[PDB]
Amino acid sequence: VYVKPTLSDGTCKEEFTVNGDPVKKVICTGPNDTSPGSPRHTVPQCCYGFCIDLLIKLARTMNFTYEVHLVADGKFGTQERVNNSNKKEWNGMMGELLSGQADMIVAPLTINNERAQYIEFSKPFKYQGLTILVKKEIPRSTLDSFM
Amino acid sequence: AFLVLDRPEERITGINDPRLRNPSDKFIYATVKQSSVDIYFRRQVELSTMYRHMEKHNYESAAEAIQAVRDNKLHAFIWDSAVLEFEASQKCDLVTTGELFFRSGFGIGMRKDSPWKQNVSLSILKSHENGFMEDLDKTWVRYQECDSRSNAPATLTFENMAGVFMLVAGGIVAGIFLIFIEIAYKRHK
Amino acid sequence: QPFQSTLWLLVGLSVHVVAVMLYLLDRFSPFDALTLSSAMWFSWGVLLNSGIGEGAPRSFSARILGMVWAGFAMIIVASYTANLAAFLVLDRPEERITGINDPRLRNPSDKFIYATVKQSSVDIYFRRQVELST
Amino acid sequence: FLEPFSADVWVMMFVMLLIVSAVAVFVFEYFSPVGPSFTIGKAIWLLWGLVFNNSVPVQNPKGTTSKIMVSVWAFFAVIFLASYTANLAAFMIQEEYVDQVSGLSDKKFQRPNDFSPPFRFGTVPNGSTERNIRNNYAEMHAYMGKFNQRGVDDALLSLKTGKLDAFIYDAAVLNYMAGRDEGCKLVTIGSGKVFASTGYGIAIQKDSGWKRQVDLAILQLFGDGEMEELEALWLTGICHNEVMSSQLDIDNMAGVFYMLGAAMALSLITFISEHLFYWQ
Amino acid sequence: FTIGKAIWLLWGLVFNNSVPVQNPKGTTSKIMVSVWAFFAVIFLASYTANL
Ligand SMILES: CCCCCCCC/C=C\CCCCCCCC(=O)O[C@@H](COC(=O)CCCCCCCCCCCCCCC)COP(=O)([O-])OCC[N+](C)(C)C
Ligand SMILES: CCCCCCCC/C=C\CCCCCCCC(=O)O[C@@H](COC(=O)CCCCCCCCCCCCCCC)COP(=O)([O-])OCC[N+](C)(C)C
Ligand SMILES: CC(=O)[C@H]1CC[C@H]2[C@@H]3CC=C4C[C@@H](OS(=O)(=O)O)CC[C@]4(C)[C@H]3CC[C@]12C
Ligand SMILES: CC(=O)[C@H]1CC[C@H]2[C@@H]3CC=C4C[C@@H](OS(=O)(=O)O)CC[C@]4(C)[C@H]3CC[C@]12C
Repeated sequence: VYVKPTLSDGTCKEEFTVNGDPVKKVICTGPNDTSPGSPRHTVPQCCYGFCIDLLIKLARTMNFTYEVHLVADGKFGTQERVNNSNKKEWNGMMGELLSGQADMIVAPLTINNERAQYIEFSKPFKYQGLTILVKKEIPRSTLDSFM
Repeated sequence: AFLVLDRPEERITGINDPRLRNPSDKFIYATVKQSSVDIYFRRQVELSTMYRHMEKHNYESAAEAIQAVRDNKLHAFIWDSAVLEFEASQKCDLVTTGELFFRSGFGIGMRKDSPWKQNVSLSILKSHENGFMEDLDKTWVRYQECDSRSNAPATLTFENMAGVFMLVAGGIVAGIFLIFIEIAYKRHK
Repeated sequence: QPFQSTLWLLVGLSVHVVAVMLYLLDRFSPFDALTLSSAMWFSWGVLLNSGIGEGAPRSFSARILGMVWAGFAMIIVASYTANLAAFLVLDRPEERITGINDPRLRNPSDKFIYATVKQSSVDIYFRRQVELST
Repeated sequence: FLEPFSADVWVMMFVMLLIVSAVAVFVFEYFSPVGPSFTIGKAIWLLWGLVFNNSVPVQNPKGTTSKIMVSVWAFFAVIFLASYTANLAAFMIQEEYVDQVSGLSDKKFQRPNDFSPPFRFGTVPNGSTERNIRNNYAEMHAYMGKFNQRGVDDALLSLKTGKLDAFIYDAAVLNYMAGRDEGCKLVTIGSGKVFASTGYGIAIQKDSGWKRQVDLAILQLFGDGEMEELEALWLTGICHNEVMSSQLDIDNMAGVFYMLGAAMALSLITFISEHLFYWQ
Repeated sequence: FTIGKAIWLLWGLVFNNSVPVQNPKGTTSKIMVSVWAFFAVIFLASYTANL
């Protein structure tokens, strides 16, 4: 899911793939660039990518429309204590499904036991797992001198 | 022997490595706050030692953590393979190293009622057999245009080889005084 | 071993091409001179690093070949030892290690044989183990 | 042979020849007594010979300060050659290997008739792989009928005999066979290229209340890592963990022969060019 | 060309030929020295390689 700022007129910037096919984009209505707490504003944006391209295909094959909006929290979702309210609730993407603000989650949500107990998942569209990201080691000799 | 054994370690490698098992200050590893990775490490029994290390270093989003590694303030970001393998293909400063674990894929999540539940999963399965996700894999994930790794046999640059060159330049400078001495010695005797 | 049998032929066949060409470049050049016999001693002596051959190319065009041929002859000799060292470094046989956790021979095959003593503690251990049934 | 000694080193040493030779010829030899004329060309041929495994006939200088400069250079030539073979030895010790085939996207599978000698490949029928091939590539499906096998074991050996060079089946089975193959010969293509990616699964009766509990029970094993040990115990491999001494052939050493061939061209060019000089 | 000059000449060859030596004049003697120079190249190559 690539998020990019909308143009001045409010439309989606038109960019073409290398092969010449056009990039499909949808208008997101996520929060500001930094956070919506102090700058309480949800600027519209342009969204495109693998999940959105898959979402557009789902709509055509199931005959429905959509309103894509980013996550207010910016987090995928976990169960949290939060002693201030003394209640277990989900935060973010997982918390927007159950609260009714979202009918669907078209995003990289992994299928968890904790998540699958409350919400249901489709069959995976991307089989994956957990790895490590480390910096490439640029070769460079430690030979100080010929001696 | 020096050049063959000039290797800068081997790599950080996967969770099985003991460096990640114990929390050390020089080695920093982290994930994104409030994700599936946090639940996995929290629910694990033998990884309670690693979770405490992560809890004091976790990042707000995967965009920052990848950028943090590029700034060398981080050395290991434990995240979904599909995202991390994209950075390795797009950025030649980050190499993906490690073996997969917690192999659970990405699904479209809906509520329990979900009148679209049956039809959504079938269209995901159908697109898998139609090659539709293979097309979307190519246009969004499989870009390459960057090598993965090598055996790191560093070539000898000028800075490594400047010792002899500065010696030869000394021989010319020291030869300036010797030509004066050689003429004088013949004149002297 | 470091060179394929045909690579020896090309190395030994280029000595004659350079030697003949050194002869035809020294003479025919507008400019003692390099005779055909002495041009063969130059090309071989450079390759084999022997002092045989008191003659060297005299023309500008011939000496360029002698300078490259000298560089070619060093790379061939350098790449022999560098390949010999590679062969000598990693012609190391592998012996069984890491105990029974070794996966290379966790699956049985007839090339190697495991054995213990009949009716001992080792027999009870393997018989009473779940993963150690194969 | 081009791998050690980045081109900044080689180019810089050439500069050192011309600086050293010009100083020796025009400063250390003219000014010194005892000075069979030692020219700039005779100096270049001498320093160059020293660097490249001193073997050419050379004409040494006569002054004591030119010999010192030359003997200083000979020390540089010793280190230069020493650190060339040493770094060359490191490259040959640390080397890897590459593959040949590309994958299923090649036209060999799609078009086996109007192409190279017939690529023979086939799959065990009455399964899910046959359905995907039948529905997606009808042309390939008919061509695969003659090569259909009766089991995994039959098809695995036919690759070794040269009967087949491509077998199409499940990834979780095929990659397990190549993981336990004796001798480490059957190697997949793409290092795990998987097409029409799907999964396994317990087929439960439709509209059963056990599916919800079975699904979570499966995801329990993922959560607590029971599937990591099950994969290690049951799906282990011998050659899944992983340098060899290969001779140098013309293919590996054609680079050095191209340079010798080009030197022949450069010498011939200077031959006609120097002819044009004196002729004019 | 004596036996002493020959031993000094061949000893220099196997040991990174660097000493002033007196070469023979006969063609066959040159061929043998050039054959021995080949042995000296392999001998030193396989010494540093094994070292
Ligand atoms: C780095 C330091 C400096 C380098 C210096 C380099 C100097 C290099 C200079 C000259 C070298 C000339 C050729 C030497 C190698 C030939 C190998 C060969 O042909 O093998 C063949 C077999 O191979 C074998 O059976 C194994 C190797 C046999 C070696 C033969 C030794 C005698 C070669 C001569 C001794 C000296 C004679 C006088 C030389 C003036 C392969 O080719 P083939 O024959 O087509 O194979 C099929 C056989 N058939 C045709 C019968 C069906
Ligand atoms: C059955 C054999 C068993 C024994 C074989 C033993 C092996 C080979 C042994 C000996 C063979 C020697 C080759 C020449 C033979 C022809 C004779 C001749 O006239 O030569 C001519 C050309 O020859 C040379 O100039 C050769 C000089 C180098 C000799 C080969 C060294 C490489 C050794 C092996 C490296 C490869 C190894 C690769 C793997 C094996 C003489 O030179 P010229 O300039 O014409 O002389 C003019 C006369 N003048 C000086 C008075 C003016
Ligand atoms: C006698 C000769 O004339 C030879 C002998 C050794 C040769 C050199 C070997 C390695 C290299 C590195 C290579 O760097 S590269 O980045 O372009 O790959 C560029 C070419 C260069 C400088 C050769 C130039 C020609 C030589 C000096
Ligand atoms: C003065 C000369 O005659 C030398 C000086 C530098 C030399 C070049 C150095 C590097 C290479 C790369 C190599 O690439 S390869 O993929 O074919 O191996 C092919 C040969 C080539 C072009 C050399 C040709 C000969 C030279 C021009």
